[PDB]
Amino acid sequence: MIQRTPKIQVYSRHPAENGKSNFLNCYVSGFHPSDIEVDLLKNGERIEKVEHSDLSFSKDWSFYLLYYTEFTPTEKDEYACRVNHVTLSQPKIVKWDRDM
Amino acid sequence: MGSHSMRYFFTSVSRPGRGEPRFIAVGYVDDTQFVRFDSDAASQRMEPRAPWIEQEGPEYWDGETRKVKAHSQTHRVDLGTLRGYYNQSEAGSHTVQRMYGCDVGSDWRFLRGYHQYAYDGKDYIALKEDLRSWTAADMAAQTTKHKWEAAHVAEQLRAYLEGTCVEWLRRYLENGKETLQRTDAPKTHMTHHAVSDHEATLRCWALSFYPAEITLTWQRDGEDQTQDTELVETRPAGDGTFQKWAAVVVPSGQEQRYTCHVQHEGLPKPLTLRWEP
Amino acid sequence: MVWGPDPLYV
Repeated sequence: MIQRTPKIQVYSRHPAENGKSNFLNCYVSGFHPSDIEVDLLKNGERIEKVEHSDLSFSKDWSFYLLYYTEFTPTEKDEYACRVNHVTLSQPKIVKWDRDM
Repeated sequence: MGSHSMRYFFTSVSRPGRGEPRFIAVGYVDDTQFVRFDSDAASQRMEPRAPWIEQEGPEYWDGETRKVKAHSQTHRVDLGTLRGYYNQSEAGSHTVQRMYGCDVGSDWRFLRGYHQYAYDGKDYIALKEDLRSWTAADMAAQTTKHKWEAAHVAEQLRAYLEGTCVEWLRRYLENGKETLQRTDAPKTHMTHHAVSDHEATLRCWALSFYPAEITLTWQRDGEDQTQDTELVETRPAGDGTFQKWAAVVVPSGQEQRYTCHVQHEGLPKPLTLRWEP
Repeated sequence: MVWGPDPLYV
């Protein structure tokens, strides 16, 4: 059947301020089928304590999930989200930009 | 806050290599999740996800658990029946999705009901708006339609969608009033970003709003502009609120011509933002 | 509250 690749946004819950605690979010949506692997990364390394929302779906039947974790942004640390799905030949990495 | 809805979402995914399908159910009032069931969780119970539903007593949670387990077994049977209606291998994983619920108006009285079912991500069968008849997408679903007409399924759902669903939605709205009847208007601001000495991006941000429905539009000299614009999909903050932004590229020095317009249930009049800085 | 008692199969 139809395979639909995920859309991915990576963003913070609150306006990012260096040194102040916050939450990092990776929102994956628009995908089918539902099996997907999502990690959050700090300087390229997988973050361990990542939580995610319960699977739901949109009007077009495509799935969505929020992955998130506590984090403290800095001027030097780089954050990203890495997604794999049957529709991707290799994992996709989207970097966090604090202005997006 | 205005009209409201209650909706349940169910997903079952077969596991051909070993075991039973994975099954996940979630319930919402408006854009607030309030209950879950996950077949891979240890409790094997319907679980609360919002504070206002935790006060329901044990008869509630036992009933909900019983019913949602029965949904999971129906979907298991259906995965098997559908592999057969479609002549598919036993080797592949497939998906059933069901969503149903009700809307009420601002008067908290029944507005509309719905029940939709999908196989492998496409429409299979759905209840029509009159709640009396069905839309079947293909000849497998047409055989289901005839069976559900003989079994009077639509009569039974209609009684749930006009009756029970509305009644319990109203109970939830009352019990959850501190949050469910509160609208959180968007907290808005604009940023500016110089691309070159001659062009700049203006980004209009809407943060911390509820419900998720919102419209952001740019105007130049009072007329809507979609060229040289970009709008992200509305996204959850993770605290129950939502975020969105819209951007436009403008000739630097001309920022004052451009206005962001924000419409939301929580705003009695739409807001207009302008880069006056 | 979810629909009950038991949704009919397809």
